[PDB]
Amino acid sequence: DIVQHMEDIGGAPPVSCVTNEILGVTCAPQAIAKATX
Amino acid sequence: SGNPFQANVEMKTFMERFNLTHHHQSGIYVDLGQDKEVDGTLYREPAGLCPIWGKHIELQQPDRPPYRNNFLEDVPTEKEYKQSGNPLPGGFNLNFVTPSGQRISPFPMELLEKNSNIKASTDLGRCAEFAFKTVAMDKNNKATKYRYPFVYDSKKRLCHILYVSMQLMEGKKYCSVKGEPPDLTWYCFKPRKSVTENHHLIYGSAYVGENPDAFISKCPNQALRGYRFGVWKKGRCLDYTELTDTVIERVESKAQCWVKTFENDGVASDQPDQPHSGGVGRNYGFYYVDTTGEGKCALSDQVPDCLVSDSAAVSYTAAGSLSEETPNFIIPSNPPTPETALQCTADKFPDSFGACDVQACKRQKTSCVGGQIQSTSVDCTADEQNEC
Ligand SMILES: *[C@@H]1O[C@H](CO)[C@@H](O)[C@H](O)[C@H]1NC(C)=O
Repeated sequence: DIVQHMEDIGGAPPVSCVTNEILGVTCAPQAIAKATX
Repeated sequence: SGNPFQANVEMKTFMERFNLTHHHQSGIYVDLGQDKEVDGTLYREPAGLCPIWGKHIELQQPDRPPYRNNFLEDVPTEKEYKQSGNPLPGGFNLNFVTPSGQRISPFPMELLEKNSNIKASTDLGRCAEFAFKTVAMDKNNKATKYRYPFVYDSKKRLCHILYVSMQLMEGKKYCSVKGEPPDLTWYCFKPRKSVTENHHLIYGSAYVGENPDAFISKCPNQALRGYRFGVWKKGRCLDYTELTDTVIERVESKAQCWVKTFENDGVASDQPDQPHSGGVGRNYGFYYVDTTGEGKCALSDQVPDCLVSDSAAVSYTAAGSLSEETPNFIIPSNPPTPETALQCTADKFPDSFGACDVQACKRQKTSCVGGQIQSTSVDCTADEQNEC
């Protein structure tokens, strides 16, 4: 289906936050377009 | 045998920087070499250990505002996509911020060079290390082991983390080219290197930052002037033009050859089915002027284990830059050049000739010219020619 196809070409997890050792936790300040994830 | 390019530790170490299956170990054109679990789903992850010089992702958005066709633009907000309509506007850049509004990306090299956590010795290494030191959080806000790829902009001195790890999107059932078909959510995109544009961009997996000084001695970062890559067979160095599966094309410039080592249809790639190339592919090539004065490009999948001297040639790889000289942003704050590894002195490095290869009627000659090792195939002696 579309989820398997997107995953096979590198489609990334639906993530709202990342942690970086310099900045700490960092998050989207507004909802990211859904289709992007 | 008696391959001069395998003759001693230092020479072997030097030639090993060209083996993209050894250190890089993943796809080049598309790098998706690893799989990582986030929230119970497995995702593909860029994994290669070498930076890919000049690599950028070219987008096919409509040619109009608000579309900039630039992968380094922030990923689109849901409100932006509502305003643009299809396809998705914006680019691949991670737009996240700390609570006070500091952006993770792009991040200024000027801050990385004065930070105690950042240990890398070069600016490229510091960008790569910043990427390595960034991990996705899952739906429970726990760190995972999934890491986004990065692009270093060495012109602006900015470190980008890409929220989009996809590198190739194609097929009219999934993506539009310049807004056609207009119903599709995604625009098409693909990796590119260009004869003129974006040489200052360097794309890599976050895993380039895992051991962030390693790429300096283990990756073929720069083009190699003055030599054609070859393989050692029947007692002599055969450059790619002597190999059957070699692809040879006329080109108008050396730069076009560099672009072909990355763009040709056999380059190591992990793109679908989830292939893991492991860095195996037609990743190697050289520009040369043939005996009749035509500029040509020879491309091969054979990892080089010797070199043929040719002052008008330049050997490239899919990973490395067009540049033939070490740029300032990869010189440690504190690894021998080709000139150093290939150095000789005439009175310490006598001419040697190997045995006639009677199939080609040629023999190896290894000598010192201009303080540098020469390696060529020359005619056999008169008696030897009897045996041909
Ligand atoms: C390239 O590296 C691969 C794996 O490390 C190795 O098996 C192969 O021998 C190397 N090729 C050389 C040195 O020509």
